[PDB]
Amino acid sequence: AMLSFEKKYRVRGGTLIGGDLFDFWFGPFYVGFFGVTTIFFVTLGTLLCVWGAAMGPTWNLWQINIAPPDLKYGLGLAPLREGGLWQIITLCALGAFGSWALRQAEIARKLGMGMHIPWAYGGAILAYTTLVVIRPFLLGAWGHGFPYGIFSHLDWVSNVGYQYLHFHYNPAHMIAVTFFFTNCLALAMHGSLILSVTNPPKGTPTGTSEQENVFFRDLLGYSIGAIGIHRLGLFLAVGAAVWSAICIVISGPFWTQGWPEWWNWWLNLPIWK
Amino acid sequence: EYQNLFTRVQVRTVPEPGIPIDESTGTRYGTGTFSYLAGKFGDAQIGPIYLGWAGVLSLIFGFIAIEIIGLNMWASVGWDPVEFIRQLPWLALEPPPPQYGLRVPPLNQGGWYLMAGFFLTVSIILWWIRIYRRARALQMGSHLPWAFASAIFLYSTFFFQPLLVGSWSEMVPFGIFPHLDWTSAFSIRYGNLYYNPFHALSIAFLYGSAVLFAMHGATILAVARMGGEREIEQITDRGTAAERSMLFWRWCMGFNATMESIHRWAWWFAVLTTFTGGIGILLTGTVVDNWYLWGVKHGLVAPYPAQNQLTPEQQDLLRGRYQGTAPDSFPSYVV
Amino acid sequence: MMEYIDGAQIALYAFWLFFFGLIIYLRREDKREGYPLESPQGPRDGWPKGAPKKTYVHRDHG
Amino acid sequence: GGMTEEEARRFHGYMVTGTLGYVVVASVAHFLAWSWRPWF
Amino acid sequence: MHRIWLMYDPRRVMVALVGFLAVLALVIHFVLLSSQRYSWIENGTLGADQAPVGASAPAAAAEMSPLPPGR
Amino acid sequence: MHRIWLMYDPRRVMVALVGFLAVLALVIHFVLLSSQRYSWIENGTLGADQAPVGASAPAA
Amino acid sequence: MHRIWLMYDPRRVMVALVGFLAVLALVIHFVLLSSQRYSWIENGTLGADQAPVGASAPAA
Amino acid sequence: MHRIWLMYDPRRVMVALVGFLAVLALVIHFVLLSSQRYSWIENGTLGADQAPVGASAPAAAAEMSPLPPGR
Amino acid sequence: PVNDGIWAWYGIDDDRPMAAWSRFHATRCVEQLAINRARVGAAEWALADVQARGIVPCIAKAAAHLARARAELADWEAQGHRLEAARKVTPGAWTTPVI
Amino acid sequence: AATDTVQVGYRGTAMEQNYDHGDLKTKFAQVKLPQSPPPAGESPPGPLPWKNVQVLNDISIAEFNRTMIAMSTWVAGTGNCAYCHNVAAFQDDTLPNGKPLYTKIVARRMLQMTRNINGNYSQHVKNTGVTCYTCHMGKPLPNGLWFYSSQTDYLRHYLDRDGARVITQGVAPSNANRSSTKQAEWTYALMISQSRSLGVNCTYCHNTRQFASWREAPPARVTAYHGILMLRDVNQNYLAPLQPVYPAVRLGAMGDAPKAQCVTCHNGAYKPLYGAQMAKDFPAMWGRADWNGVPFPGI
Ligand SMILES: CCCCCCCCCCCCCC(=O)OC[C@H](COP(=O)(O)OCC(O)COP(=O)(O)OC[C@@H](COC(=O)CCCCCCCCCCCCC)OC(=O)CCCCCCCCCCCCC)OC(=O)CCCCCCCCCCCCC
Ligand SMILES: CCCCCCCCCCCCCC(=O)OC[C@H](COP(=O)(O)OCC(O)COP(=O)(O)OC[C@@H](COC(=O)CCCCCCCCCCCCC)OC(=O)CCCCCCCCCCCCC)OC(=O)CCCCCCCCCCCCC
Ligand code: BCL
Ligand SMILES: CC[C@H]1c2cc3[nH]c4c(c3C)C(=O)[C@H](C(=O)OC)c4c3nc(cc4[nH]c(cc(n2)[C@@H]1C)c(C(C)=O)c4C)[C@@H](C)[C@@H]3CCC(=O)OC/C=C(\C)CCC[C@H](C)CCC[C@H](C)CCCC(C)C
Ligand SMILES: *[C@H]1O[C@H](CO)[C@@H](O[C@@H]2O[C@@H](C)[C@H](O)[C@@H](O)[C@H]2O)[C@H](O)[C@@H]1O[C@H]1O[C@H](C(=O)O)[C@@H](O[C@H]2O[C@H](CO)[C@@H](O)[C@H](O)[C@H]2NC(C)=O)[C@H](OC(C)=O)[C@H]1OC(C)=O
Ligand SMILES: *[C@H]1O[C@H](CO)[C@@H](O[C@@H]2O[C@@H](C)[C@H](O)[C@@H](O)[C@H]2O)[C@H](O)[C@@H]1O[C@H]1O[C@H](C(=O)O)[C@@H](O[C@H]2O[C@H](CO)[C@@H](O)[C@H](O)[C@H]2NC(C)=O)[C@H](OC(C)=O)[C@H]1OC(C)=O
Ligand SMILES: CC(C)=CCC/C(C)=C/CC/C(C)=C/CC/C(C)=C/CC/C(C)=C/CC/C(C)=C/CC/C(C)=C/CC/C(C)=C/CC1=C(C)C(=O)c2ccccc2C1=O
Ligand SMILES: COC(C)(C)C/C=C/C(C)=C/C=C/C(C=O)=C/C=C/C(C)=C/C=C/C=C(C)/C=C/C=C(\C)CC/C=C(C)/C=C/C=C(\C)C(=O)O
Ligand SMILES: COC(C)(C)C/C=C/C(C)=C/C=C/C(C)=C/C=C/C(C)=C/C=C\C=C(C)\C=C\C=C(C)\C=C\C=C(C)\C=C\CC(C)(C)OC
Ligand SMILES: CCCCCCCCCCCCO[C@@H]1O[C@H](CO)[C@@H](O[C@H]2O[C@H](CO)[C@@H](O)[C@H](O)[C@H]2O)[C@H](O)[C@H]1O
Ligand SMILES: [Fe+3]
Repeated sequence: AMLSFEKKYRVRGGTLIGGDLFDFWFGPFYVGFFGVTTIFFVTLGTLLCVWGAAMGPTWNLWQINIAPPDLKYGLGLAPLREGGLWQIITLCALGAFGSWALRQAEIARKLGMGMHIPWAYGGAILAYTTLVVIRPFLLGAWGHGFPYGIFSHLDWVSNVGYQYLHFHYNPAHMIAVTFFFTNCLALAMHGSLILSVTNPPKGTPTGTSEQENVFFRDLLGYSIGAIGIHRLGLFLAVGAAVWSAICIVISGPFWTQGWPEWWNWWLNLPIWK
Repeated sequence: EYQNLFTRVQVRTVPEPGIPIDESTGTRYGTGTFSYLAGKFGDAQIGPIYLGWAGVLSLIFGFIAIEIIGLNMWASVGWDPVEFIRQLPWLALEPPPPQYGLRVPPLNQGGWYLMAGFFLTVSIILWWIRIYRRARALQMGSHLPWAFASAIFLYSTFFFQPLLVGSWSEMVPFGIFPHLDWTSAFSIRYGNLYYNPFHALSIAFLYGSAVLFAMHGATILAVARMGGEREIEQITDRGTAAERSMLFWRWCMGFNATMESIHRWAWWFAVLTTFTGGIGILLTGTVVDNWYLWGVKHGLVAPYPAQNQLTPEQQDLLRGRYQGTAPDSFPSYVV
Repeated sequence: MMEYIDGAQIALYAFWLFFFGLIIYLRREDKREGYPLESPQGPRDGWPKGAPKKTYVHRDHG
Repeated sequence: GGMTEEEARRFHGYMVTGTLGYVVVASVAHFLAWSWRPWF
Repeated sequence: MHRIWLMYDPRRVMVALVGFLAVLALVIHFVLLSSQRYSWIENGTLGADQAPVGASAPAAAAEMSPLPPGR
Repeated sequence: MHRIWLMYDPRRVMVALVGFLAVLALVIHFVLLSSQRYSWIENGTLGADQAPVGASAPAA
Repeated sequence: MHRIWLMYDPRRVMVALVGFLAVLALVIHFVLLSSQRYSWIENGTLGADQAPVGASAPAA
Repeated sequence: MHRIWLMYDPRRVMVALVGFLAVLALVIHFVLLSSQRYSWIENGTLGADQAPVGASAPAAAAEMSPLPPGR
Repeated sequence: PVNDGIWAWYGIDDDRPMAAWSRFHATRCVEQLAINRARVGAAEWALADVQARGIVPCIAKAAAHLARARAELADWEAQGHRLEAARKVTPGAWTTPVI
Repeated sequence: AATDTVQVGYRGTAMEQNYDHGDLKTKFAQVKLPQSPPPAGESPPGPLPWKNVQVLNDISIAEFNRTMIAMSTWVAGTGNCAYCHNVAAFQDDTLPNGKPLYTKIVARRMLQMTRNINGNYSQHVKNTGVTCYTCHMGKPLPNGLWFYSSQTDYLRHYLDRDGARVITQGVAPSNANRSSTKQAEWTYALMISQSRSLGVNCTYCHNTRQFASWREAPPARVTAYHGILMLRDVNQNYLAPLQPVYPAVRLGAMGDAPKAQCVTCHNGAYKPLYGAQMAKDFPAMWGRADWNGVPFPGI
């Protein structure tokens, strides 16, 4: 089916690879060449996840756990029961996430939009690629990746944190947390302002950009404007993921002690050493 | 291709807004001004603020709360102004000792803490009232004060959960690294907060808030050249920027919001972050005392092979004691 | 006494019932524009059925 | 804004003299500090 | 040399200069105040021969074979 | 050299001066109060011979 | 060689040079102050024979 | 070979060149200063035979390990 | 500085008043003369339009803007004459005139 | 800049130790190069001549002299018999001035302490064991000496305190466990100290998804617990009662004797001296009837 205004927009063009061959829709979904590759990697990766569950101890959704190999295998592919299945699924996930980004570019090109969405999603792909590729590769073993399991990856996060005794003291982590918290605040403010001028109390005219700028101005002391709040939201949300990737890649490859003792440089500034 | 990430041409207007919309009681404080730096990223006007009675009292109550915290931190380094700056992130104003329960503690052993907490709480409530009155004066919906009420709810659970377990000692210390020490020790005391399902939900909405604002920020910038940032007019008088935004997400993931309703998705994801959070805190130590064991009971916990096995005499030998009071003497061991 | 049922489990299902109710509400709101859908088989609503298209009243100025 | 060479020459007279006077004060301060507690 | 003031606004120069000298003076005092030898607020009344000195290079053997402190 | 006040608006200078003097005075008082020797609130009634002195060189 | 002042604005190169020298000077002073050998505020009155030296090879 | 420059503003070439040399010089100095052998601020007065040299081999007792045991 | 931008930090500034020959300042001057003459043309067209529709406070500003555009142009014409004089006395300078 | 890692738990749990490879090699070589080598040992007959020997009653005369050479090099530098003795009269416990030889009477207690460690705490020190070198490392003062300071000092877990547990062993709250979050902060501070004392992280002894679990923890946690019990005996019965023996320059501001902690033996390494086995070579210090099947050569 189509939105009442949609049909006019469904032209050919804007593809990156396939030309007209895959330039069609399936229900609501645009396909394209990277749609085909997406569904390939999604299906293969999903069915291998189901196989991992089948050969594991339970079907309980929360307890399924497909673990990476032991560190002794280094950068080789382990036996599939022993973590090689995790390594294949990781390749499928990279293939799927990459295909999804490039498919979004084909869609943006067909609509004459800017490329912002593909790149903003690249911030998440960067963070994933850091956790499963870049950081494991710098540590010299694929076994440093997180396990694929709804709670077992939380056991990994816990243990990686305490590998540095008190992970809250990681300075890039403090920045990343600040971005996540500031983003959620900014999202609530922006959502509230737009809804408050479009849904004023009954018997009140629809509001205006002037009213939301006046309200925003006496909240923060300055008016950010309509383009400004969207630039800020993009900056905060994507900046959180980028600082997240930094905070985890410095932990291990570049810093090995507890994080609290990193702050020794601040105590030793010569003005007060 | 222009990315619309910063503004190469700003325009000034000599008269200005900042003189509010018709607002009645209270006073507009200061004269509007332009920052060229603010004008690069967003709108350039830095300008007048409204307080009214609730805003004035909120600042008075809040300033006292900030003074009490800072003066106690500064007293804790013996009034040394160098050590005050050098050690600032490790300093705290610390809650009362556990043995008092809910009784009033000595002034230097948590009495200042409860005072600062009281004036901060009153200041936060008066700020909520200030925002509520301002939204109505500008003839707006009440979405913003209810969004702020969700944050206040989570904050209040750092008072109610200590109340429910029966001791002010459990409250959060005022201090940069010290409140992170509390955050870690809370998860330790209650047996790993990852297995608290409302904590898991709160994270799902915190991450989802970043997902939505990244998607929505990027979407509007991607159609901003077609006027897509004029969101109110795209809601009342749908243009091609809205249509393209709907079609992008429809063609990408098979469903779409509207230019209005994406702001409801935004509002609920942010609000549910702190609302589910508060529920998880209130349940901790009152209903569940070990979240990992609650996870085992309800089947959350993935099995691993055993890393050690105890014999029955080790099971008796390796039980400890619960931690007690500190030794209040300096023993001589000489005989 | 109930061994398995506990107050954290009860509260969690109360949230799930609310949350699915919320998703339904949000999906009705998502359908105020562009619906009903055009198709070869005639108009289509999906599910849930969308809320009606909303009219906005502008102000008379001053 | 203007700034003529006579204004610059008048300003230079004050700026040099003030600079040198400050260095003279600082020289006495170092003379006092050294006689109290030499650093070499 | 006076033509340097044709080149720069003297109102900008003097403000930058006074800000530079203030910060430099503060830094040097606080560097000294945190040292042992020039902790002058605690130890300023000591004579120069009594003031602390940072320790030498070791006794030339740089090696240990001690005798106890007297009981 | 009162013409200094023609190149600099004294309205700006006097605010900058008073702000500087206020902060510097407080810093000096708290540095002294924090020291052993000049902790005058606790020890101001001690005589000059009784007041603390920081440690000497070890041979002294 | 003076023709470079037609290629470059003297007013702007002078500011850049003063800034560069200040940074480089402060860096070198603090590098030395943090060392053992040249911690001159604590140990400046030691003779050159008495000043610390970084450890040699054991020659074995 | 001078025709290489026809493509470029010579002022910008010089600013590009000076920036390259400044970075390269500081990198090489900080690498050397972080070494043992060329940590010249502490050990510059050592004679060439006295200066550190990297180990031609490590050594151990057979029961010692630098790393803890584990799979 | 709008024209040299970041390069003003490194002391490239081809706008500053120049009386010796300099091919860089002459290049900047030739570019800015064309832009400012177009800008004067647009300013006096805008005055003619707003005079025709008669709005008094807008006519005032349009005339004030035009005067500023003429003044900013006159500065570049002065720069052009300095460089053109220096061109004639300096070997290896341009053969095409400035201004 | 390469990082060495050791896996200490199951796949994917991130129970791993990380070491900066350069930093670790310098630490390890800094142990190897000074590591003091032992004398060879020999087996005579004959009855013991000693006038004032009260601990080393049970070893041959050659083994006794061999032990004294070891004690000199491990505590005082080699051949420095003057550190403990009036060298004209080794049996003396006093100087010619009559003033007591405090080091000798301490060293006699340190022999009993070492035998008590190697004998009664084999669940901790196993067949590595300790010698004087473990703490002293060639110097009169070991590392990690501590004194009374404040009531809430966590190092008193190694002396006169006992409980550190804070986690509930059940789902619901109970009167069994009323631990404060402040007490969990205190245990956390204590546990950072133990982690630094060994140069390890929390995952060396815990699966941090449940700190209270012994089944999910590596076996090192059980060894670590026996280390706490050992230190309490070492501090309460041997080190702390030496208060009237030391010169006041050794005592703390409360006048208390210096006490030991994990870092005193471990010195930031997962085993003391990276596991160098020396106690086997010195039967005078076994306190044990056989060392790893090698029988004690008693008289
Ligand atoms: C804890 C915090 C959470 C935080 C995260 C929370 C996420 C919340 C957002 C995601 C959920 C909304 C998704 C959505 O609305 O998609 C549009 C789709 C259909 O759109 P339509 O406009 O109403 O109808 C179109 C149709 O009339 C004409 O289309 P066409 O003829 O071209 O094609 C045919 C349709 C046939 O429909 C389907 O095939 C449905 C596919 C599955 C629908 C969702 C099931 C539940 C989630 C997935 C479970 C299976 C997942 C493996 O084809 C399509 O329309 C395909 C386009 C829709 C694709 C949606 C994919 C969503 C994936 C969500 C993944 C969630 C992961 C957790 O809607 C539906 O089918 C009904 C959805 C009803 C709301 C979901 C909540 C229900 C709560 C329970 C209430 C009681 C039972 C209903
Ligand atoms: C647990 C809850 C959440 C997971 C749930 C997963 C399963 C969900 C299944 C239902 C999803 C329906 C999605 C949808 O299209 O919605 C719009 C559609 C009508 O809207 P419309 O605008 O008028 O038309 C739109 C069009 O898409 C509808 O399809 P259409 O009518 O054009 O074409 C045909 C049908 C196929 O139907 C048949 O062939 C039926 C023929 C029966 C005749 C009798 C034969 C004789 C023997 C009968 C024996 C019969 C007895 C043996 O459309 C479809 O193809 C729908 C495909 C949906 C595929 C969903 C796939 C799920 C996605 C994930 C898959 C992988 C992972 C699992 O339907 C409705 O409005 C009715 C309400 C549907 C949602 C509420 C009911 C929810 C049921 C579950 C209740 C329990 C909730 C917890
Ligand atoms: C070892 C540490 C523990 C842990 C312990 C805790 C604890 C304890 C808590 C959280 C909480 C949260 N944690 Mg957790 N958390 C851990 C691991 C994680 C990880 C991760 C990747 O590992 C993530 C992403 C999170 C994420 C989150 C959030 C979803 C949630 C806070 C929501 C929020 O908006 O708070 C930020 C918002 C607020 C605090 C609201 C503040 C609003 C008030 C009104 C603001 C007042 C400002 C005032 C006016 C100015 C004051 C000035 C000063 C006085 C000077 N946790 C592990 C398991 N986490 C909270 C929660 O909800 O738990 C269920 C919580 O209490
Ligand atoms: C939906 C969940 C998210 C959320 C939302 C949210 N927060 C909000 C809001 C919303 C929707 C607001 O509208 C409200 C606000 O005002 O935003 C600008 C607020 C707010 N969120 C805040 C913080 C905050 N939010 C956080 C988090 C969150 N906020 C969540 C992520 C966090 C975190 C992560 O820790 C923090 C720290 C504040 C900035 C603000 C509420 C401000 C407030 O209540 O202030 C009270 C006043 C004081 C503390 C005193 C200040 C003292 C002055 C410095 C003294 C100056 C002198 C004075 C003039 C003297 C008096 C003289 C008189 C005569 C005048
Ligand atoms: C000083 O006293 C405190 C308070 O008793 C001791 O700390 C106790 O032990 C810790 C496990 C715990 O953390 C702390 O809460 C507290 O319970 C501290 O160790 C010092 O102990 C010595 O003094 C004790 C004292 O209470 O005065 C003394 O205790 C015994 O003697 C008193 C009478 O003097 C008697 O009331 C007690 O019942 C008695 N208790 C015991 C267990 O014997 C200690 O004596 C002994 C043998 O423990 C003192 O300890 C030592 C080594 O001198
Ligand atoms: C240090 O003092 C102890 C005191 O116990 C001396 O130990 C003696 O020899 C041991 C083998 C024996 O087990 C022990 O009971 C004791 O007899 C040790 O030899 C050191 O001696 C010097 O200081 C002695 C002291 O006590 O001050 C001193 O002995 C004094 O007392 C005895 C009587 O008990 C008397 O015979 C001495 O004349 C007297 N001398 C003085 C100077 O006060 C030793 O004196 C003598 C002669 O041995 C001291 O040793 C020397 C070489 O002078
Ligand atoms: C695998 C398989 C066998 C498939 C079979 C089907 C076949 C054959 C398909 C072929 C075609 C292809 C390639 C289909 C893709 C199939 C796949 C993989 C689908 C999965 C889709 C997917 C990622 C679903 C997840 C949905 C979730 C949970 C998203 C999280 C974010 C979220 C909660 C969004 C809700 C709010 C919305 C709708 C935001 C978008 C949105 C934003 C952000 C605006 O700013 C905006 C501005 C103005 C107007 C509208 C909008 C708007 O709609
Ligand atoms: C310890 O470790 C670390 C810290 C690292 C070690 C340190 C290392 C380093 C790198 C130190 C560097 C030091 C330095 C480097 O240059 C220091 C340089 C200092 C300098 C140059 C000081 C100059 C001072 C000049 C002054 C005060 C001028 C006063 C002018 C007056 C009073 C005139 C008033 C009248 C006017 C204006 C005219 C009005 C107009 C009139 C009347 C009219 O118009 O009529
Ligand atoms: C002279 O002025 C100076 C220079 C001192 C000013 C400078 C001040 C400075 C430098 C201040 C620095 C402040 C900092 C760094 C603060 C850091 C604060 C942080 C990070 C706080 C984090 C969390 C705190 C929480 C969650 C606290 C919550 C407290 C609550 C909810 C308390 C509630 C208390 C109540 C309701 C009390 C009621 C009173 C009764 C009597 C009922 O008792 C229960
Ligand atoms: C910064 C801390 C204080 C340091 C001490 C500052 C004072 C130092 C000695 C000042 C001695 C007098 O210094 C002298 O003052 C006269 C004005 O009287 C200045 O005179 C200047 O202004 C006058 C007009 O007012 C001009 O005519 C003259 O050509 C010009 O040089 C001189 O340039 C300066 O050399
Ligand atoms: Fe928006």
